[PDB]
Parts: sequence; structure tokens; C-alpha cells
Amino acid sequence: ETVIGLEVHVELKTDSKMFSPSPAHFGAEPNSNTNVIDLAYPGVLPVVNKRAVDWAMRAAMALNMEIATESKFDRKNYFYPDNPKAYQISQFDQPIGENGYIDIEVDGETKRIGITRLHMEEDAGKSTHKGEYSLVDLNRQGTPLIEIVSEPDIRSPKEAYAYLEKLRSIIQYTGVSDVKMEEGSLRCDANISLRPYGQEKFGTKAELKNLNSFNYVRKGLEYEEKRQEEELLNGGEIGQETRRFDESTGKTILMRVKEGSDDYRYFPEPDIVPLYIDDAWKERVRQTIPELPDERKAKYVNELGLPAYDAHVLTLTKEMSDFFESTIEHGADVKLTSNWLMGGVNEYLNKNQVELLDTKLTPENLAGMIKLIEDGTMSSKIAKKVFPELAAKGGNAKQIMEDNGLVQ
Amino acid sequence: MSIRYESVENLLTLIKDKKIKPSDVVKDIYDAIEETDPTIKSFLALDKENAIKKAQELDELQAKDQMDGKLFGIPMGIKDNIITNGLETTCASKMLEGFVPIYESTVMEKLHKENAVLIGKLNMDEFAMGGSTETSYFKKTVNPFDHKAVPGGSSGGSAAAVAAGLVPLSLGSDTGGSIRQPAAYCGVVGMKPTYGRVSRFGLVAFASSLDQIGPLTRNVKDNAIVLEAISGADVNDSTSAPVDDVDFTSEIGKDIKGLKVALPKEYLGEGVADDVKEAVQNAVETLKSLGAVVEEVSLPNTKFGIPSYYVIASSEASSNLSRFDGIRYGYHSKEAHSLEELYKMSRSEGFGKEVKRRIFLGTFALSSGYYDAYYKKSQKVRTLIKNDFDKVFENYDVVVGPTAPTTAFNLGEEIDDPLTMYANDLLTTPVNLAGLPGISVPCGQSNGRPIGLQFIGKPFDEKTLYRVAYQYETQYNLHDVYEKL
Amino acid sequence: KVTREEVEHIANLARLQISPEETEEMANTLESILDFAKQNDSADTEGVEPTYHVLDLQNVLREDKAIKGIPQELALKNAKETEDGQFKVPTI
Ligand SMILES: NC(=O)CC[C@H](N)C(=O)O
Ligand SMILES: [Mg+2]
Repeated sequence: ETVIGLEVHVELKTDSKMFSPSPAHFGAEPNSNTNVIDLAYPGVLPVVNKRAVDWAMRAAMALNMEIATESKFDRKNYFYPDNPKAYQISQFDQPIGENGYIDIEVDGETKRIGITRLHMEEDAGKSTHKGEYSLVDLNRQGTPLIEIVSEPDIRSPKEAYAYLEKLRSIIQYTGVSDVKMEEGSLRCDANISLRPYGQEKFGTKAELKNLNSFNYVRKGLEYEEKRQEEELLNGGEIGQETRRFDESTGKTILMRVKEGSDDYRYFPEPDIVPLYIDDAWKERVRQTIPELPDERKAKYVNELGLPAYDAHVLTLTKEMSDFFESTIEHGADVKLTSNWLMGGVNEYLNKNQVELLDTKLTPENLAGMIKLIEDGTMSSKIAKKVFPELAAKGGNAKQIMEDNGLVQ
Repeated sequence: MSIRYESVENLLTLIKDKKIKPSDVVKDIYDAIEETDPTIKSFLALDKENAIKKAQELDELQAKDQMDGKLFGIPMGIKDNIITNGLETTCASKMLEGFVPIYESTVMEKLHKENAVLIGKLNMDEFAMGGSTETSYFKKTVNPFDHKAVPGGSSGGSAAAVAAGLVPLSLGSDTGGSIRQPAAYCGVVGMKPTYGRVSRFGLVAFASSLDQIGPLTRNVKDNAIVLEAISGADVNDSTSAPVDDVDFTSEIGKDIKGLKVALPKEYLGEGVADDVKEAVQNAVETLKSLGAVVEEVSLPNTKFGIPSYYVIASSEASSNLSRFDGIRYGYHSKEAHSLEELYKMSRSEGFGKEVKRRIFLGTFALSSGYYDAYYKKSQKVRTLIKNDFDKVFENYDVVVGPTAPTTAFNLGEEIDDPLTMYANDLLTTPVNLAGLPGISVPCGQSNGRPIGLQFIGKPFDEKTLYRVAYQYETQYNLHDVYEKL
Repeated sequence: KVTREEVEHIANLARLQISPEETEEMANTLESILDFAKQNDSADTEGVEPTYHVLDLQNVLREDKAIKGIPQELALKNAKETEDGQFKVPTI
């Protein structure tokens, strides 16, 4: 039946690290963004990031999970050069979030993918494998991470791709992360097992790694492993267990012959006092979740009369969605606003590598230019010459076809 | 080497009344060490150059009549367990030989602010694991009352330095009794405050849920003075208690008429020697003559202190010592080619024998299939042990008993027999398990070796402990003996 | 029990080099100690909650305010093997 389950890690956009006051944003110079806590110096102690906790529960609630009341941290013990303490501070028994779910569209049907948990932890450093030795840089060590483990409810690489696409979108709306696989702020590990319909459904497992991007690899992983999983069903394979993905060659090289199963010796972290998440706290955070994509697309189509395609493009990021909602409530025509956002504005962001918010256009000036258009005092032509500047330095459009020589 | 036997309290008034200057004080302290420590061997790294420099600053402040600080000009020795910025901190291990911290521990920051003078680091059992200090990688500290006897452990250097008149104050750490037991063996005063009373930031970790820094002194008053200086909430330690009141001296001097003292029958069990038992029984009578109501109670889960303590502490230690891999600091093996080798060789060569035992025990206790039957089980026993105290504290103000089952034993007599070494922790571990404050004062001698009397209090009630200990100290102490040795 | 295999398994878990002799020694110690630990079976823990923290203290959090890291020089100070401002280790 092809039962799949995803294991995702998200990097939180906090100012400081999870258990240390070090900057969560580092430069190019290695080991320049650390302190005695990140260096696991003897005698140091962890100090939990308040915002990371709120953001973690924010994401968890956006995923409709039940939030824990009593929640502590545990040590996940294991030696490795990018894990200086020889243990990652994480959550074992009491994850901050449990049993959520995400709905997605597949073959015109609405399928619900349950999500087992969302827990907090810290990131490891980086070891640049170069030469007969490896160089370890700990600027990234300690950065906040939330692990989101899906229930094994997805049934194909088709759905799995749709799953992480919906997930990525919801987390982007919470503002807790940029969630771009490209930049590392979003990561994913799969878990696949095949087996005939109507079973204990124990088709073993296939923890495959090296999946680096949505559209990319992980989207073709399953195509292959099921493939193998089936062609090898005419034998009852050693089940296999964990295999890496080879990009160009593109396929599961069954990487490691398990030792047995790594013993992390998980135990409650005595250095961190337990969290007691009261109702007021939950509600406070619950109140920071904005209106999500599905809800907004529904309104755009059913209420603003916008085309479904437009609704989809406009809600790909909260920022554009917000700008669109403000611009229209500023008098601008709905469709013309959608067109300028999907078109001109988007062209700008691309051929300039800039976030819509860093530019200078505002729902107000854009609405102003849109009015100069639907009035006629400005043709689509002049509009193309004014928008560029209006974006960068502008403020008034019926001031540029003026402060410039392109007039009405 | 003339104010070398002066108390903290009296040494401070001498400096304030300008009877002597900070520099002369420091000179005296070093003459003492150079003349006495070659035999006692309580110190590891000395910080003389810096000490004199600081003493110069203080002479000037003395002249300008601006002597601030609870410990202005007072000399201090610190267990090489406690990180001292810029000064070699080894935990008495090869693994950290030559290690020079790039940060300051909270207690030192607090002590430096009170203007105390850092004299040097004190010897201890390697990574604080032991009961005689004999596991030290550098030297074997000896008992000032009998150079053939151990000074106790793991803070042997802290207790010995104070007993041998090298400093009027030292800092030790207590995970399973490492402040109290050495204080008992060397005949001095040692307080392990309430878990959460003193910051653990800068304390090389043994067992995170049990560790606690505390002072050792030649008298009760001084001890309370040092505690006031190092206690307090700390943003660097999330488990430090937000308790504002750090006044531990205001009750010292008041009587104990009607004080309800509990004497657990288990604290006088078969594991306790007759001389120790006899000494504590006389102490009980001394308490009654002062007006205290001493009655027998029961702490039924006492017998499980040693077993559960060793399982829990070793388990935590097996994780707390995992950072030592020689990659970012400390001992790095040379003949290592493999990464697996870098870890295994650096650790097997940098760690002493006892440390590795604890690590093996702890690693095993937390491993798959054994986790519940060992570690978690022991964590449940800890609950029972704490429950014993809460029930007793419903009707009594304090608990009393012997600090250790015996007097100090001989060097070489128990260092090759672990189970016998462990048994010495019978009366101290229950206190760390329950997170309670506990102080030890001398209550007698047997064959010249001091016997410790222990007072265990309610959480954050060190003031009451200091009040009862002082009262008892007026009746019996060793204040006049140290000078004779 | 405590077999040479378990001892070696533990050794590998704690990343400790153990010689084909210290194994039989660590085995006896591990057995003697663990046996000594079975005294806890006499402790009536059925239904009792485990103690993880002795001090009741809730939600001690730190404001998400970044503090510049220490100079790379400081971070490398106490390390024995360093190269390119990074810690140097074997490649396995
Ligand atoms: N560090 C001290 O509190 C020592 C506790 C005990 N004697 C041991 O070896 O674990
Ligand atoms: Mg993880």
C-alpha cells in the first residue's frame, strides 16, 4: 500500500540560540559565533530561549496539535564532533505538541495527514570533511530547531510532496521560520515500507536520508524505493533499514548495515526546570496565529470573487497576502491588485533578490498607482515606468509621472 | 603565617581596624603554605603573583578608608572543581591538566566582588569521585590530625587546607557528601547548602541534580558569613533558587530551648562505629542540656541512600563527562588515527580508574533494557528518601546524627576496595538525594581523629542549622586544637 | 552475570578504550556494584513517581536577546588541534 512518514526539522528565526545567549545568525568566520555554552566548556549550563518556546507552541497549534501542560527537556546522548556536549538537549517523553494534522488535496480528494509530534531541540555544528581530517565549526551549534514527525498516513511520494508543501506554507505564516530547504532552514527525512492491503501493515521500514529539496530529490525518492520494495517482494528482503539517496544517479544506495539501534540513553535534563504551560500562556500564543492560507484562499475566491489561480499565488507567502489585503482595503481594484502583485511586483522581487517588505512600495502607494490606472490618468505603459522607481524610492505615483516627464 | 590561624570574622576586624594590611595577610598565608603544604599537599595551582597584586590594591583601599566587601582582604582556597577565570582548573585530572578557563564561575565572581583574595586551587578526588582524595592525579592530600590518615573526599584539599591553617575559608562541592565528610574527617565545619542555594554555573558537573557548592571553615560563624557571600539567584543557572533572603547570621547566638531535634534510629545503625556512635550520643545529651528536645524518629529508606545515589550520580556523570573528548580543550591523545580512537584514547588516558568505573556504571544503568530497573527505579527510591524527611519535618525543626560512620581511615587502606570506600557515604547521600541543606561540625575525637556531627535542615533553612550548630559549638569544638595541629 | 560482551558494549557506548584484560576487571566491578545496587529491590517503589528535580521551580526562561560571541581566538585557545579557525579531527 506504500505507507510513508516524514521527519522534518525547522530552524527558528530567533535572535539567540536555544539554550545559549549566542546569536542565532552567524557570519562566515568559523567559530566566531560561540560562547562557553556552545563550546560545551566544563561547568556551563543551558538557559532556555523564551521566544523559542512560544514559537514552538505557535507552530504546534497552527498544526492543530494538543499542547502539553507539563513538558520537560531530555538529553539525547551520542558522541560526534559537531555535538560538543556529547548530547543534544531535546524532548523525549513530553513533546510540546502532539497529535496534530494537516489536510491536503490529492486526486481531487481531501486527505488528512496526522502529525505525531512537534518537539524542541538544538542544532549541531558543521564539520567540513576536507582532506585526511575534518574541520569543525560551531557557529550553528545550539540554533533552535523543532522536529515535526508525521504519522505514517501518507500513501505516496505524490502526497508526501503535497504534505511538506502545506506544512512549509503554514510554518511560514506563523513567522517562526523561513523554512527554505534551499537555505537549510527546512529539512526532511523519510520512512517508507511496502506491503499488501489488509495486513499488520508491518512492511518494515526504510529510513532514507539526503533528501534536500521539495521539488527536488525527496520528491523522487519514493518512486525508487517502492520500486525496489516491490521488485524485491519476490524474495522477502533483509528488509534493509536505512539508505542514503544519490542525487544525479538518483536512487537509494542502502548506505549502512545497522549495528543494532543507537542507544541515546534519553533522560530528563536536570539542568532545565520543567515547563508548566498554563491555559493563559497557551491562549496568549494561540492568539498570535494568523489567518492561514486555506482560509484566506477560500475568502479570496468566495468573497472577493478572485480566480482560484490568483488566490493560490497570492497566499504562497503571508507577506504578499497581507499586502494584498491592505492594498484592496485601500480602495484599489481587487483584480488589478492581484495582477500587479503576481506580475510587476513579483518580477521585481526576483530580478533584485529583495523581500517585498524591504522595498518602499506600500499598500497605500500601490493602491494609489492602481487608482491612477483605473482612472485613465496613467496608461499601462507609464505604469510600467513608474512602478520600478515607486518600488525602490517612490511614495506618490501621481508625483513621479510628474517629478519625471511622463505625464497624464 | 601569623594571622594564619585567625578566623574570617576576626581577620576582617583586624584589617578594618588597620592592625594589619592586606599585603601582610597574603604574605602570612603563603609562608604558611610553603612551610606546611609540602606535607599536607592540599593545594594544586597557586596564584601568588595575582594574589599579591590584589593585596596591593587593597592596601590602598585600606588607607583611603574604602574597605567594602563581606570578605575584604580575606584569603580563600577553591576546590579545583570550581572554574577560576585565567587560573588552571584541573578537577585533579590528567584530562584537564593545563586547562585555563576563559570564563568565570558565579561563586568566584561573587567572592571577587566581596574583595576576598584568591590564593589558589585545592586538591580533590579526580572529577570529584571518591571519599579520600587519593584518586587525585597530582598528589595525595593528608589529614592534618594524622598524616597517615586520609583527609576525606572529594573535597579533601578544601577541608585539609582549612584544618592546617593555610586559609580561613575554602570552597568545596558536595554531590554525595563531599563537603560534609571531609569536614568531619579533618575536624572542621562544612555546609552543603540547599540544592538551588548556590549557583552551579562554573562548577564542573558531576551529577547535575545533586551537585552543590559550599564553604568549609574552622567555625560556624565564618561559615555562615561565607555562605551569605556566595548564595543567590543567578541568570546563568536556571536551577538556582529565587530566594532573596541570604541572611544566615542573624540567628547565630540565639538559644535552642524547645528546638525540636529528630534523631533517626537508622543514623545510629550497625554500619556506624562504636566511637562515632558514642560521640554523637554524648552530643545528643549536650543538645538536651542546651534546652533542645531530642527525640528518636525513623527515616526507613536510609539504607537505600548509597545504592540509589551511586546509580543516579554515575548515570548523570556518564553524560556530564561525555564532553571530555580532547577536541576543544583538555587532554588530546597523540597516537590516535581513527575518530573512534580520538574519543576512546583521549578518554581512557585522560580519565583515572575510579572515574571510568562511574562512567561504566552510569552508561550501563541508562542503557536499553536496564534503564527502568536501574536508573528510573533509583529515581523512585530518591522520592521515598525525600518523603522520609518531609514526614519527619512535619513535627521536627531539624535532624541530627553522625556525619560519617567512622573517623578518617588510613591512606591506602580503602583505595583498592570500592564497596568499602562507598560505605563511608551512608549518612551523607540522603541529604543530596532530598536536596536538603546539611552542615557538619566536630563533636569529638577518637585516636586523635575527629568525629563529625551532622545537622540536616528544611529547604532554605540554613539559618536554623547555623543557629543550632553554633549553640552546640559553644559546648564543644576544636578551635584551640588546630594551632597544635 | 556481566559478560565480556556487555562490558565491551558499554565501553563502546561510553567511548572508552578497554583492553582484553581490563574487561574481566571492569566486569567484576560492574557485577559487584550492580549486585550491590539490587538492595533497591527492598525499596517499595510500586506506584511512586520518579524524582527528576528536587526543587519545585517552574518556567525559568531567558529573553531572546543575543549577545555577541567571543573572539575566534578565545574559542580556540584551549584546543590542541586547530586549523583554519576550526577544530581539527580525524575523518571517520
Ligand atoms: N563529590 C562528593 O559529593 C562525593 C560523593 C561520593 N563519596 C562519591 O565518590 O560519588
Ligand atoms: Mg532531531
